[PDB]
Order: sequence, then C-alpha cells, then structure tokens
Amino acid sequence: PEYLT
Amino acid sequence: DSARSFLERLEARGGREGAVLAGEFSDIQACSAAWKADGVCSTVAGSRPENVRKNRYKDVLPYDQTRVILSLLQEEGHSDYINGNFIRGVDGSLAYIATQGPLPHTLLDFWRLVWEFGVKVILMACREIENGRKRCERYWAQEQEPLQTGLFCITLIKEKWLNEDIMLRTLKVTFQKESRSVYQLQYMSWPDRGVPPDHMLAMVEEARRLQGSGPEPLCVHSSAGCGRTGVLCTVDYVRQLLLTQMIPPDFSLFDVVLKMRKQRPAAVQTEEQYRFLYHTVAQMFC
Repeated sequence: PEYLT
Repeated sequence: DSARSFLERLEARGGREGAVLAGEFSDIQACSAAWKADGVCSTVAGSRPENVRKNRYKDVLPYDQTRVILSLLQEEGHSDYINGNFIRGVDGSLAYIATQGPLPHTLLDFWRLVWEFGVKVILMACREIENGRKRCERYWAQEQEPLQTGLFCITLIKEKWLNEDIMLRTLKVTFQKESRSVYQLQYMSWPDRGVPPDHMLAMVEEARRLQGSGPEPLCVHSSAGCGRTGVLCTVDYVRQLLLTQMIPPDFSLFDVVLKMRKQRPAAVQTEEQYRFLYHTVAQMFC
C-alpha cells in the first residue's frame, strides 16, 4: 500500500 | 501585537478557507518536489534492500539528511535503521522525532529509539485499526499484560482518559536493570488526511506538562508519520514560539511548514490540514 495517492 | 497582526492578516485573506492558503500549500508542495530533485532530501537508506521491509508504506521513506540513526544494540548486529526523522524545535535543538506507526517486526526498533534518545513522551495520532485496516502495532503494555521485545519489558502502570478523544498511558520501561517512565498520549479520532481542535491542544499541553524541562525529543507518530504527525509538531512548535513571545513581526505559517517538510516527508500532508493549522494558530492567539 501507498500512503499518498 | 505580533499575534493580533497574524490574526489581522488571516482574517484579511478570508480566514481558514481563503484562496491564498491553497496557493501557499501548492507552493509548499512545489518546494518539496524541487528538494527531491535537487537531492536535498534523499531516501537512500530507506531504499536499501535490508531496510525496505521496515517501511510501513512503500512511498513514505525518511530523508537521509535528518533520519534517526539507531546505535543502541549496534554492538550486537542491530541495524541502525528506523523510518523516522528528527525535526528541529524553536530553539534549533532536535525537539521532535517524527516516525511511522511501528510494525510487528519494528516494535523493538521503536523502543530502541525511545531508549537511545531518552524520550519521555510519545504522542500517537492514529489508531491500531482504522476503517479496515491495521495502521499501527500496539507497542504499549496493557493492564494485565506486559509487552516484551528483545531486552525491553514494557509495563502499563496506569491509564486514564484525559478527555473523550485522548488516552494517557503511563508506562514503565525496563532495559538492562534500568527503569524509565514513559508517557504515551493517543488521539483516538483523527483521520488520516484530515483534521480532528480543543482536545488536540489539550494533548499538546499535557505532553508539554509531562515532558518538563530537558532536552530529550518528543516522539510523535501517526500511521506513516507524515500528515497528523506534522500537524502535531507544527502546533507544538508555534505554541512554543507563542509561550516565549518570539512571534516575529512577519510571522509565516508557510515558512514553518516549509521547514517541517524539509525534515520529514509530507510533514503536513493535505491542504485541509494546512488550513486547520492556520485556524488552530489563530485560536491559540485569540
């Protein structure tokens, strides 16, 4: 997972 | 006066939702990209194959320039790596550690950090579970439930709700025949990318009252240790400016946040958090 998007 | 001035300035641009705040935030983001490209803010260490598994988020890595280097238990083959950065206080000292929500396998590293730097207070701005999903490992002890990692043993001594949104946990931590008191404050209802305001300030006041004197940094984390973390640090920074009476004449929130972002990626993450910050600062002043 990415935290920024 | 410096205060009233800031206030005057904020009101004059339409307050909290003023158009210019967006532009300021947009500008902060621009300076951020520019820093990356110029390599002023790099992520070499965070990217190492040995360290990659220690990041909760694949897009959030600590900056090399300000990263927290762990040397406790170095002597025994421990890695120096943790996903965390130092942030300067108002007096230029290392007043904050901004770090992620510990993973099951970084729990020990979290405590190494807390021990090595003599942290007395931790502010947590997330929950273990949010919506879905696991967002931070419990690293504290529970009532009838020590927590043990490596050579550390954490014991819950007491816990109370400071108020509706804030839990205060008094912890004892033991390492090598030594004990230290550590207080943890957890804000329960602060969503990621979002904003809580009175209780957050009560959280900061409480933190500051437990910390007392002493140069040891505060430990501030969320899930990634960016958005909610930066807000907290920024609020404490400005409150510290305020208590001193060293709010300059030209006092700029843009420059404070800009300096944050220089030291921890995405320290204030969203425009919405940026606005909230302006607003909180107003209140603190009024």
